Parts: sequence; structure tokens; C-alpha cells
Amino acid sequence: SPVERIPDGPTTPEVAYQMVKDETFAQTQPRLNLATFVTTYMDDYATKLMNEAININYIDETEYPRIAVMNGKCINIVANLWNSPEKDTWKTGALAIGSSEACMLGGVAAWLRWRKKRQAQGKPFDKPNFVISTGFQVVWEKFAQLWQIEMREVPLTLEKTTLDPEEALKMCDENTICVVPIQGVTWTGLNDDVEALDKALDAYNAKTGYDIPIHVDAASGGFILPFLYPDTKWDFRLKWVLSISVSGHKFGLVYPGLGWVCWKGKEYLPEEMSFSVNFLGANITQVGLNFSRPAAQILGQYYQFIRLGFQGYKEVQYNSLQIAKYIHGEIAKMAPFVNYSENVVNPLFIWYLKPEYAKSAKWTLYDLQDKLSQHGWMVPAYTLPSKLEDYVVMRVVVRQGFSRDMADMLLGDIKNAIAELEKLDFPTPTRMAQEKNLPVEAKMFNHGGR
Amino acid sequence: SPVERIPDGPTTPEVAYQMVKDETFAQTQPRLNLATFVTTYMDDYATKLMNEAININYIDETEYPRIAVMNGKCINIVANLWNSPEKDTWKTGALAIGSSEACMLGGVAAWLRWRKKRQAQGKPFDKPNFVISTGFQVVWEKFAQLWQIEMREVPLTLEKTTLDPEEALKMCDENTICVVPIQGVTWTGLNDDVEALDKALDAYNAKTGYDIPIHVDAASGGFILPFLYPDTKWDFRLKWVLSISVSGHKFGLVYPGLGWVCWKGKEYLPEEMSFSVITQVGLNFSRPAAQILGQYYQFIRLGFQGYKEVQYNSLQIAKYIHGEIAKMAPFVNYSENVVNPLFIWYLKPEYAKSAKWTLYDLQDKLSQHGWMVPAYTLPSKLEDYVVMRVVVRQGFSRDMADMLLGDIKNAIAELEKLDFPTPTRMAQEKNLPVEAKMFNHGGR
Amino acid sequence: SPVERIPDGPTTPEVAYQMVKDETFAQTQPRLNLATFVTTYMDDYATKLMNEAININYIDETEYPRIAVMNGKCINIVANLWNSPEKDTWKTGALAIGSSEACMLGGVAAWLRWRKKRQAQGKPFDKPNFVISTGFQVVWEKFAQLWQIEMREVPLTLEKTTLDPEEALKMCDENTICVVPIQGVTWTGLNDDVEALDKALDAYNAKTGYDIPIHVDAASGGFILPFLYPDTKWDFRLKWVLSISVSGHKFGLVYPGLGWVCWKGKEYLPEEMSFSVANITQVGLNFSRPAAQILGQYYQFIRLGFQGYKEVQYNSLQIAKYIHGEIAKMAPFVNYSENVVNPLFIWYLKPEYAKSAKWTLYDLQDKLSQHGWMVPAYTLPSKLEDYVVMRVVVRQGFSRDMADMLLGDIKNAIAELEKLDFPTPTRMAQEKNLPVEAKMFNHGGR
Amino acid sequence: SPVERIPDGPTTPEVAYQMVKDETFAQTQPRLNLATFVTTYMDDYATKLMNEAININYIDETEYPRIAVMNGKCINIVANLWNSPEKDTWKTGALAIGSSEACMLGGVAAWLRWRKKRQAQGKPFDKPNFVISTGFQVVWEKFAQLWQIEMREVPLTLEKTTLDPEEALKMCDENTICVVPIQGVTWTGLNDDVEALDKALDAYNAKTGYDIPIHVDAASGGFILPFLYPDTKWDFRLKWVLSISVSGHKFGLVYPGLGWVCWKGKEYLPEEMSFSVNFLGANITQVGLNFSRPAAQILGQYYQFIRLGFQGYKEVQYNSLQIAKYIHGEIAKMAPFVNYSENVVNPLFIWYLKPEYAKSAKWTLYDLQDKLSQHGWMVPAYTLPSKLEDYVVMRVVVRQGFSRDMADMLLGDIKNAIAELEKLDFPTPTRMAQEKNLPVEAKMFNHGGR
Ligand SMILES: *Cc1c(COP(=O)(O)O)cnc(C)c1O
Ligand SMILES: *Cc1c(COP(=O)(O)O)cnc(C)c1O
Ligand SMILES: *Cc1c(COP(=O)(O)O)cnc(C)c1O
Ligand SMILES: *Cc1c(COP(=O)(O)O)cnc(C)c1O
Repeated sequence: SPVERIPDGPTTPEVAYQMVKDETFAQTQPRLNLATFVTTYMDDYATKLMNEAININYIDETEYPRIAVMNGKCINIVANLWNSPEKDTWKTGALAIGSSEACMLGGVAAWLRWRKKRQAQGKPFDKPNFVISTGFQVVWEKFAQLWQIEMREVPLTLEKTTLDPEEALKMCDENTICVVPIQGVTWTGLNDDVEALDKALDAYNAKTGYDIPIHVDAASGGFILPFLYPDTKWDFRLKWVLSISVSGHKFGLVYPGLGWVCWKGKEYLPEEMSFSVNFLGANITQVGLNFSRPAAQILGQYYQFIRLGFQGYKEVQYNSLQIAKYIHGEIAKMAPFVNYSENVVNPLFIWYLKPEYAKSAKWTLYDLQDKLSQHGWMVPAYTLPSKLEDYVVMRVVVRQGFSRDMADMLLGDIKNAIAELEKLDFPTPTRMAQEKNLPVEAKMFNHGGR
Repeated sequence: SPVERIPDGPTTPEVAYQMVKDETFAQTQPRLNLATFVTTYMDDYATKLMNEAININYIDETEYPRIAVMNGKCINIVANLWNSPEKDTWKTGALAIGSSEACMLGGVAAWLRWRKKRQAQGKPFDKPNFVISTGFQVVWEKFAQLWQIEMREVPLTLEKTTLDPEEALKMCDENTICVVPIQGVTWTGLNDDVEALDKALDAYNAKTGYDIPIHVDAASGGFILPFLYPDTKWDFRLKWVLSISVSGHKFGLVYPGLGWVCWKGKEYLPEEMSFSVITQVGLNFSRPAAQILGQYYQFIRLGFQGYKEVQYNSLQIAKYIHGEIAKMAPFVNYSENVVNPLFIWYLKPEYAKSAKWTLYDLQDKLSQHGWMVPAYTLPSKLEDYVVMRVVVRQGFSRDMADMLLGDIKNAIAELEKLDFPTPTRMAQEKNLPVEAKMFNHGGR
Repeated sequence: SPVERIPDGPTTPEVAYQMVKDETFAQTQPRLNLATFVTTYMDDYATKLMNEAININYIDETEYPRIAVMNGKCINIVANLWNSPEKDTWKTGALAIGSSEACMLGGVAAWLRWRKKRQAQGKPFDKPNFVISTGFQVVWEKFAQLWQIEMREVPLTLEKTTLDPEEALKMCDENTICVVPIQGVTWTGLNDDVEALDKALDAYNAKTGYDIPIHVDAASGGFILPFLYPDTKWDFRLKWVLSISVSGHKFGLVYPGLGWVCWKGKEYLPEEMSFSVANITQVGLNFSRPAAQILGQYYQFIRLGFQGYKEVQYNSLQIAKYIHGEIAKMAPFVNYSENVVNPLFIWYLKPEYAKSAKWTLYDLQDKLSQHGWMVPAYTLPSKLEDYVVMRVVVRQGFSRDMADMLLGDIKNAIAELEKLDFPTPTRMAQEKNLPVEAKMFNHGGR
Repeated sequence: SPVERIPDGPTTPEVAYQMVKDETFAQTQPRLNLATFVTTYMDDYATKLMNEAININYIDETEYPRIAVMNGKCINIVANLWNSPEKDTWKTGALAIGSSEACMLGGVAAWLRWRKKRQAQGKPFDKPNFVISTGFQVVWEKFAQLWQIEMREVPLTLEKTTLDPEEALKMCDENTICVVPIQGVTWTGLNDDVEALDKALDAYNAKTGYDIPIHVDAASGGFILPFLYPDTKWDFRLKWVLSISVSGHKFGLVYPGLGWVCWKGKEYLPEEMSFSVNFLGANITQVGLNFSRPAAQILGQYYQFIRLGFQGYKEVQYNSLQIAKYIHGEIAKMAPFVNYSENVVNPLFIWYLKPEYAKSAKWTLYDLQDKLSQHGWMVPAYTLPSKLEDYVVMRVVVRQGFSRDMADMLLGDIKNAIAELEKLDFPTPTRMAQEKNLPVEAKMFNHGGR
């Protein structure tokens, strides 16, 4: 099996197929993987649709003109789900491979709008920055490094478990390109209060004239809030929310390879970033980092919109949230645990050990992670971001297909693991590491990217 | 079919399936599409492999630890195909969705290396630029716009049909982050002479101290040159070639969604861009893993000889069409050499003066028989030349080439019977632009 | 790839598969082919049914006795759709590969009935003829040549856009074996008025005693009229309609390979043509043939029923009416008929517009081909040979959205053609009074 | 269970699928069906090829231009297999649904050529006839009835087991349109001696000037003789053989729906029957009774030509013929049986009861047929055509896939059946029918059609 160089000659297809097969099987049962956000199941019709589109190159507008139009209609639907006030029927948005590229497009657009303002004012524009919670996902560090834009982080505390508007404004100045609240903080599952941030930013912008906008990183929540919390003002209903991004392959219910970013209107997307055509009466604007890319995920997204509709999406996310609330409530009743938040607003949540319990416990949540691994679960344990770095938490994500029976299966295994861990005569290795104030490698993938 | 808003209720899967089906069929027969570069066929085993990996998230290293390793082995293979001198077994490279993201990573790395030099020297670093031929593909304009880096374009002429080293150095200065020669220029099919650029850049860098490097945009040629022109020094064998990018889904023979970028060594990838656990570089996080399996399948199934046979057959059929086009009275080829499985031709100047038609009329004639053969004008200083381009991908047989040549001869016979000039023929005399219409992958 | 002789040795199956694959792909997108009448889509269950029956030989009645019965039940259903008055449970009909063989069986039956009468009367029977509109499909020319029967053609005019009964009777005589009205004229989409022909034929046959019958070529309309025009008397409700034929693979909604012919009763099928054995009469030109199309037809009857067939043809006719109405609103065009009775229709250029235009409908065809459409243009049959027309067929699956896509491309093409400085090649051919080669397949067969 | 009228409303597809399924299953095991000539197996690639082509209408030459060419290349290959002397690259032939339509096209062509001669001579042309063996298949009677052409039959005898040339000539006159020898007589498996008929016809035509030609009905033998008997002169090498027809779906090894007819040259196909076109440099002459028809069978035939080649076809028919000779030899060794012929030249043959044995036997070959039916076999018994109507024969056809093991399985059941029938105390019903001269219903399909 070639490690360094290409084989000199060919091998038969049957042998090559097995050789690749032998390195691509899952390490554990994916249905017991509670660490990932990403969709792993679509129905037979969606899968057949996307498998047959494996050879469709999305960028060829002459061969597949109506797939370009269908991309524009998905953008319309997402933008109207987020209550875009734009008057054109064809809304301003871009397809992406994930929230990663969608966030960067939002950040680049905010940066170019800021450069244009400061130039028109005669102010310097060489040291831009943006403001974000320490609970950011790694893509914002990629954005900071690849564009050389300073990242200013607002710490989490037990009194301010999400981005606090007052503390975010203390880090803003004439060089701030935007503030980034997160809907579905990957580390905590909570939503930054966008409406409170908008209220604070409006008063701050009138006092300063800096006109600092908001980009909402809604990788998870972007497909939860419109269906379950329609009255929560977090989107384009707010004055300073100029762009929003989301992962289509997390709670949009599509196989990996899908993200969306929308802008409040065409005038918040700088001219440098877009090229526009008129393909079959539509208004198709071309934005993005890629050229050639697979088109299958567009078909999957459009299939889901038609197959589920608003009510269909609402029932799926509702069932995920109910089972999450159920696990969240049962965890709270167990002596060792306390929840990070009393509210479950996305189908994920975190808990940690009560301080008084951890003091005398001979185990840590890393040992609980290992106990569950022995039964096939992936339930990640990790430390929280800055100012809460001493808190080891455990996170459960409830995706579509995770039934009430499987939730009782998980709670049964947690109770049995606690019964073993509580009878330990001596501290575990990770328990002693905490006593010595030595870091513990997180090991298990948790989507944070850190 | 919802245009603006999500439907309120659900519809049965069978109905929703047909509704999407009714909007995803090709407008023409893809096997007659000679405009596209991208692979459209893999064998049944590769297709089954990639279809089963539709639900595999590549970034989950706990669930699929060996797919991360398999990605690293593909990088080793590509980097060793390009004669990387790095001594570590695990070469420095990145998976990408295409040449687009791979080129940007190369450009961003060059920009960060340049910023690091100029800071350590006390020189300004706010007005970077890079040098490229006017035959660039649209991703380099995106790179210029999205990072606000000045693009300096070297024009094409009939004496310098590719990037000329002497003219490229006339646009370099202390603010130039790199020079980008292209292997497989999308508009012409030719290769910029990288070795001559390296020979010139070494003399210029010794005289100035600017240390301007080379990034090779080898989207097409990156999977052609190692197999058919092994003795052509264009890759990491050259002193100043620090990074190379390629499209895996063009002549790497993989379904759409694959690109590669490699660096000469770990020390040319800035610290800001990479962390190692296997180095994690790139613009994406979650992404489909199917294309990694497809590439690795092809490396094992074909090997060096298998890849060589596939690219050889493509190049031979291209040379065959190229040779038959040259024998027809209206046509003259842009180059006497076919080095990638694509080439362009135009109307002989003496013939065009009295002809009642243009190559746009030939394009329409071929469209009426189902072909997609694009016609367009060349980039700067050759903007007056309307050319036609044919790309020969795997599966385009000798029989289909004669089918194409037969239809070209039949169309020429029709166009020569014209009583009056065509609309586009009058457009040329009036000096009015003609909308290109047909996708040609240039992206302008 | 062998052109003249068989290869000497074998090639591996995978290579041979690709070699054949490389010559069987469509030249254009079939979903944009508006020229063809023939079904190209059945649902997954029908397709699985017919694919699994690929190896069933219909003629082996010992191995597949219930497929023979199922063929007889399809004949019953079609014959009852056409209001056959036959009293036997098992109606008289024949499976065919298409309307081609079904029409010939009807014509041969008419010819043998005519020979038998003239023998019993002592009159000659060596110079038979039949009467048909000039809008006939090529199978009737095959029939005329292969049986050496004179074809007498009734011309189309702008006053007589279909078969006119009075002019058809002027071509009848003691040697006429039948008159052939067409339901779904391939060139125009209209229906010959069968009831008027029966009304005229009844008076003519009483005055002469010739007893000239009717065979209805209903290749398209045979699966349209019973569902959308139940009160139109065109079938076995009429005295002189003795046989009817139809294409199962056009608007019967079955994959290629299916046609039906029915007779009003057993006594109108000559003894020479039938052998009987559930009652099963063995009529037809073939012996061994694929059985898949029988299963497909029977599936559609069960899956759709009367209401289901009615909805499918209703949507096709509605979309046809919609395109027909939008074409009429465009300045260059005028419709051949104000009524759309089958899911197809034709239009041509207004005479005043065409006289000064630089383009013809052949140029519009080329414009649409450049966008992937197949929309055929051709000249009409005799007395209307000067008229270039364009035809659209609306088959199952052609949606309202695709109809607007087509109308958008027609409007854009007209805007392009109206910018021409000089006449096109086909426009000059008209000025030179020279014919233009038809080029695009239009199902007429000429 | 609709019998007479169409159902009023729709039913779900799953139910309709089962409803049709319940009426299309074979009455017996098709692999034990030795009565049929028609192919029931192609390999997986051919089957996928033809299943995917179920929706291709062969006649639409604008949509599928090269399938028309591919049809012309199959005609070239078959015509060159039969040693056509035509010099044009594109040979004169027609696709057919089977030998039925291919034979009729040959007969109609002979009839129109004959009408043309008699007109040019001033002789009558109103009472045509043709000459054929009584072992004809039913298509020739259809031809006689549907075109009102007199059929003149040459009887079979024990001295003349095939068409005798001299006795066929005794039925010729100025009104004979052609003589039809059969290669693979459905009732006997033998080949009419075409070369001897040509020798007689040439002498007869020189004495009379009637110019009576030959059409060879080679439904079975047309795909056997060129591969196993290359030196047998039976085809276009003979002066008076002007047309030949064959069944592609019998020993051409294609699923049902394929026949071919070829003419010696363009001048023997009358102008009234053909319309020629030129596509991709190919004279595509369109002749035939059908218009729209399935194209799948064309692809299958061309696949077989490429996949098998000459040697591949030769090996397949060789194994079929070898197994046929093996069964033929074993039947001859059994006491009750005598073979109709000592030579097996097609993969089928017939035998009957020895006259001396039948005289005292209590059973007939109809009882042997019933014995084998009780074990699942279909082995037909029937009486021979005229002058041999007193002989009940049994026929075995050996198609591809019928292995040596299955042949011994068949011979084992025949030996056991003979042992059972020889223990009979009393004559069977069919044995008494023979003595009482009462006809016995044939019942079982034997492909003769009469
Ligand atoms: C073909 C080509 C590309 C391809 O980009 P994708 O992202 O793979 O579509 C990039 N750059 C150049 C110069 C090319 O010629
Ligand atoms: C989950 C998440 C993402 C997802 O990025 P992908 O490219 O879709 O993998 C991005 N940002 C944040 C803050 C997230 O929580
Ligand atoms: C077997 C045979 C046929 C076959 O006819 P199909 O139409 O292919 O079923 C025709 N004629 C003769 C003499 C045969 O023996
Ligand atoms: C359409 C049509 C046919 C169809 O013949 P097939 O054999 O089914 O292709 C026959 N006759 C007429 C008049 C038609 O319009």
C-alpha cells in the first residue's frame, strides 16, 4: 500500500477497491457518535439524487443552467427564513462548502466595507480587527491568520456564559470591522444574545460614528431558530445584522459539503467580490472562493426544502430538541453533575462536575469519556475557553435519528459508569493530573478545531 | 417548485425526487461537451467507493483516523511526482476543493513569506503585488480582490505566445510576492516555460536581493508533465519553485471536488498557516471525503504506467485533431506543439478577410449537432483573435474525433455557400464585441 | 470498431460494453425533444417489471399461459374503451409492434373482405384502392407498395384542414376497400371528422351498394378521445367503422414496442387471418417477439385506471393549449387551427410577416437546437406544400415550468432573428423557389 | 383483477406491480424447457445494456443517429458472414422483429421481382405461387394468406427426409416466384440441401427462362453454418440464392426481438420497398414492416459480435452442437428409439419409436412427454408433416447454458421413464388413440405454429 510514491504499474480494480476499503471503515459505530454536528443520514431518494449527481460540475452554466437557478432559489429560501428585507426576488447570498468558507466570505465583506469607509474619511486602514467570544470555532482563527486581521476575544465567565454586549464594546474602536455573535457556540451550545448586542451597538455607533456591523455565525442555530423560535429577533430584522452564515450539513440535514452565507441586501456585498449573470430570467450572482465543486449538495438541500417544508423541518428539529432537553434534565438529577445552562436552545448542551463533588471525587469527566468509549459511544470531554479553562465539560449533540430509546440507552450507560467510578479506591491518572495542575490532552474530536 | 420561500408543508419523497430531477438534467449531451476540463467518468469500483463515502466527514479524525493518513499519503505521492527534495517521509501539502483554493493557499503563503522578509528588513509591506500572464484563470483575480493584492499582467503576443521571462522581470520590484507561470493555460493550452523563468529570476534575485519566488499554477499540466515529459524541468527541481498547485478533478481523473497544493519544504509554509498532529492546512473544515478515496484508488489502480497510458491516449487524439485542423483551408493553429490535451486554432488572416463567417458561426453550427466547442477572443494584445478550443478528456475515442472532424467539414461546406455575411462577421468589421455565451472555464 | 466484418477474436465484456455504450448515447437531451410522439418514461415499478421480462418470449403459450390471457384482457379493455358492441367477453383484436403493423392488419383485413364480396358478386378484384388524406403517415405508403394497392389521396387546403368527406367520396368506386380517417394527423395534430364521414358514407353506400367501410388510424388519438372527449362519436359507435388501430407507445404511456388493432366483431376479421384457441385469436405478422410491452400496458391500466389516464392526458392537453395560446399572441405566428384536440399542434408565419422577414421557421429550429431543443419544421402535404410549419408535441412529464422555458427561448430567438441584416440561406431558398431538405425527424416517414 | 373493462380509479404502484407479477410467472422451470429455440440468457453487461436502452426508439435518427449506423454495420457483418459478393461497403439488408418479418420481406421482394418480369414479357402475373417443404414454419402460411399467394408443398418421406430438388421442380411453372429451402427445419432439425437445389434450378432455368430464385429461410442455421461448416456452400456463393433470413434471438444469442434479412445485392431489392439515406458516410437503406420499435435488440446483437467475435461464436455453437450430438448418440443406444437422421448439423434433433418396438409397446412418445413433465421438463412430442403424419417424434433443442451435467440429468430421467413405462400392465390412452386413429391434441408448444 503506497505510502510515499505512486506504484509503478497498475493493480486490478477489485484488489484496489478492497485496499481502499480497508482504510476507510469507521473506527466506531457512527450512530453512537455524539461528538459530531454533521449530518450522516438522508433518505433513499435524496441519496440516490446526490449519488447520480457525483459527476455534475456546478460551475458549468452552459451544461447545467437550471442547477445555477436552483442554487439561487435555495439562497432565496434561506434568506427569507432569516427575514431578509431585500426587495429583489433573487436574494444576495453564496453557496459554500461549509460554514468555514461562508464565515470567511462574511468576514472579507465586512473588512472591505470597513476599508471603503475609512478611505472615504481619510483615516488609516492598515490595522483592522474584529471582536468575538473566546468560544469561537477555529475558522475565525484561520480568518485572522490568512487575512492578517487582529482577533479580539471576549472571555467567558460563570456570570457571562455567552458574549456580553457591554464587554464586547470595550474592545471596539475605529479599526473594528465587525462583531461576531455565535448561534450555537460549538463549545457550549448556547446562543449569543444578538438582539442585546444590536441594542448596544446602535447606541455605541451613534456616539462614535464607527458604524460597526454584526456578522452572525449561525453554523448550528441558523437552521434551528427560524423553526422553533420564530419570535426571537436574531436575524435580518435587526438593524446592524448585515450578514449571516450557516452549515447546511449540520442541521440543514444534508451530507457534508454545504454552507450558506446571506447578506441583508445587495449593497452590503462589495463589488470586488461578485460577478452577476442573467441565466434564464433569474439574477445569479457569483460569489465564493471555489470554482469547480460538486453540485450534489445543492440538489440535497433543495430536495429537503421541498420534501420537508416548514412544518417538516419544524418537526425534525423539535424532536431533536425534546430528546436533548430530556437528557439535559436527567443529567441534572444525578449527584455529580451540574448543567452549564438551564435552557436548551440548540440540540446540544454541556455539563460539568459540581465543584464540591470534583474536590473529593477520584475521577474526572475524562474517565467518564473513557468508560463510554468502552461501550462504543463517542462523548467528548474538554476544557472550556478562556477564564473557564479550569472547567472540564462533557457535550452531547442530538442529531436526527437519535431516538428516545437510544437516549435511555445512553443514560443507562452513564449511570453504570458513575457506579464504577464512584467505587474507585484511588484517583485516576487524569484526576491526579488536575491535582498537579498538568494539562490533559483532549484526544477526542469535538469540532472546536483547537 | 418553490422560488422565493420554503413550502409550508411536506410532500411525499417520490414527488420531491421528480421535482428536483426535472431541474438537474444536462442541457446537452455531456459526451459531446468539448468545453470542459473536469472529469466526468470513473469506473464502477471508484464510483461505488465514492458513493458509499457520501456521509463521511473528512475532518473527524477520531471516527476516521486512517482517512487523514490516506490524505497525507496522497500528498506524498503528488509531491514525489513533482520531485520534491524534502527529506521527511511526510511531505508538506494540502487537500483542496480545487485548483482555486490550492492557488490561493500558494498565494497567501507567498504573501506571508514576503511580509516576513520586509518586516525583518524594515521595509514597507502594505502594497504587495504579483506577476502573472494575461492568460490567467479567474481564481487569480479573486485572489487579487479578496486579499487586496495588486495583479501585474504580462500580455500575450504572436511572438511571445506564453509568459515571457524578460517581460515578466520588467514588472517585478521590492513589493512582488511571487511570479506565477501556468502549466496548461486555459485559453491556449500551452505551458509557460518555468525553467527559463527560473534562470532569469536567479540572475534578477542575485542583482536585487528581492528573493522573488515562483508558484506554478499547474491545474491541467500538473498531472500531465510527470508522466509524458519527465525530463522537462518545471517542478521542485528548480531553485525558485517553492509551491505547485493542481486540479485533481481534471486530469487526475477524479470526480469534481479535488485539488492539491505542495510546497518545496516545511520551511516555505509559514507558521501562521499550519499546525501538525500530518499538517492541517486549508480554507475548509468539514468537507466531503469521497474525493480523497477516489484519488487514492486511482493511484493504486493505475499506477505510473496506468496514468501514463491514459494521458498518452488523450494527447495522441489531441495531436490527431490538431493535425487534421491544420490541413483545412480556413484554419491555422496557435502553436505547432500540443503538450496538453487541448489546443486552439483560428481563421487564417487571408481567409478571414474574404470569408462571410467567423468561428462563432462554426460554434453555432456544431451546437446544432449537439457539440459544445467554445469560441472566444484571446487575452490582452491578442483580443482581436477569435479562437476555438478543443479539450480531449479520457473516454473521447478516435471514432468520436472523426465524428467531430466530419461535422466540422460539413459545417465549413455550409458556411462557404453563404450568400451574405453572418451577424458576427458584420460585428467584426464594425469592431463591436460579441458575447462569448459558452462556458470556456476561463471564468471572466 | 467493426464496420464491415465480425472481429476474429473475442474482447473482454467490459471493453465491449464501453464500445457499444460509445455509440448509443442520445445526440441531444431527450427531455427537450419536442419532435417525437413516443413515450420515454415509465415509473420505476413498470420499468422493473419490463426489464425483468426481457427474456420472456410472448409466443410460448405453454411456458407463459397467463401472459397470453393478459394480452387478451388488454384487447378487451381497449375494445371497450372504443365502445365495441361485440357481445362475447373476449373481444377481437391483435397485439402489434406499433401502429405500423396494426394499420397493415386493418388494411389487409379490409382488402380480404373486399375480395370476398367481389368474388361472390362476379365483379373483378384485381385493381384495389383505398382513400386517405395526404396527411398520411409513411406506413400507408408501405401498405400501398407491399400489397400493390393504389393509394388515392385527398388534399389539404386552408378551407379543408382535415379530410373532407365530400371530396373523399369523389375518389371512391367499386374498387375502394375502405376510407382511412386519421385521429391525430402526424403533420397537423387534428382529427379527421369520422362522424361526418360515416354520415356521408351511409348515404353513399345505400346509393351504390359498394359497402365501403372505415378503418380509423388513431395512432395518437386512440388513447386521447375516450378519456377527454367521451361524447365524440368516432369509434365503434358508428355503423361503418369496422376496425381501429392505435400506438400503445405514444399516448398509451408504454415504452416502445406496442400497438393495438381491434375489430367491431369477429365477423369482420376474415377467416384467412385468424386462428382461435379463455378465447385467444392468433392474428399478426410476427411470431416470436418481446412480451415486456404487454406487461407494461396492463400495469398502466391497473395503476392509472380511467381517471388516472384522464388526468395524464388532461395535463398534456392543458400544457398544449397553453403553449398554443402564447404562440398565437406573438406577432410573427398564426396557428393552423383554433382548437387543440391532441397534445400537439402546428403554427406558421403570418403571410404578411413572412413576405418581408429575413428568416424562416427553419432558422427558428436552428436557434432552438443551439439551446438543446428539438422542435421540427417542415412543409405541409399536398396543396399546402408552400407552408413551412413548426410542431410541438407535449408528452407526459413536460411541465408548466419547461413550457415557459421553451416560450422564453422562442421569444429570445425571434428577437435575434429580427436583427438580421440579410436573408438566411433558407429564406433565400424560398425566394429562389427551391425546396429545403427537411433534416429533423418529424415522425412523418417521408 | 380486470378482465373486461378498465378500472375506474387508480391503485398504488406497489399493488399494481404485484397484480401484474402474479400473472407473469412461468408455468414451469424455464431452464428445463427443451422445446424453445429462443435465447433466454445474455451476460450481465448485455442485459444492463439492453435494459438501459428500453426507452430508445430506434426510428428517431436525429436523436440516435449512430444507432442507425450501428444497424447498418450489423447488416454488413451478417451479409459478410453469408459471403455476399456485393462490392459496396454498406450491404443490402433489413432489421426485423424476427424471422417472421424477415421471411415475409424476402417473399415480398421475390413476388415484386416476379411481377416485374411478367409485365415486361406480356405474360399474366395474377396467380403467383411459391414452392416449399411441408416442414415449413407457420410464417410461410401467413405469407400465403396475407398476400394471397399459392403455397405448393413438397412432402417429406423416409427416403426424402428433406426438400428433394427434383420433386420441388415438378411443382414449378411460369407463376413460381421462388423456392424456399430451410436451414434448420423446425420439425426435424435438418438442413435442406441448398447447393443441390441451385444445381437443379440452374439447369431448369436455362431450359425454361423462368429465372426462379432461392430465398433461404435460415432461422436457426443462419448463425450455425458460417461458424461450424464454413465450406458448406449454402449462401450467397450460389448463383440463385438472392435473399436469406435468420432469427437473431435463436442462435444469434440475443433476447427476443431480432431478425435479419439480406439480399445478394441492391438490384435484387425492388425500388418500391426501400428508401435510402446517407448519414456519417453510410448508405442507410430503410426497409421493413415496422416504424417505431425497440432498439435494445440492435445493441445486444452488436455487443455479441464484438464480445464474442468469430471464434467466440464458433465456440458457443460448438458446445451446443457437441451436447446435442452427445444426447443424440445416447438416445440411439436405447432399445425403444431410432433417430430420424444419423447427422446432427443444428443443435436440435428428433427421434421416434422403432417400428418393431412400437407395434407391441403399451406406450407412445406422448407418454414419455408426460413422464418428463412430471419431473418439470418440457420435451415436446408431435407428429411430422405430410406423408410422415403417422410418425410421432420427440425433439430436443440445446441452447447455450445447457451443460453436460444437465444432459445426463435429462438422460437419467428418460431411462427411468422407460423403465416405468415398460412395467405397464395396460396400454395408455394415447397408445389406444394410435390404434383407433383418433387425433391427440399436441398441447405443448413446439414452435412450428401449425
Ligand atoms: C483549469 C484551471 C483551474 C481550475 O480551478 P478549479 O477550482 O479546479 O475549477 C485553475 N487555474 C487555472 C489557471 C486553470 O487553468
Ligand atoms: C460548527 C461551526 C462551524 C462549521 O464549519 P464547517 O466548515 O461547516 O465545518 C463554523 N463556525 C462555528 C462557530 C461553528 O460552531
Ligand atoms: C424458428 C423459425 C422461425 C422463427 O420465427 P420468429 O419470428 O423468429 O419467431 C421462422 N421460420 C422458420 C422456418 C423457423 O424454423
Ligand atoms: C404515429 C403514427 C403511426 C405510428 O406507427 P408506429 O409503428 O407505432 O411507429 C402510424 N400511423 C400514423 C398515421 C401515425 O400518425
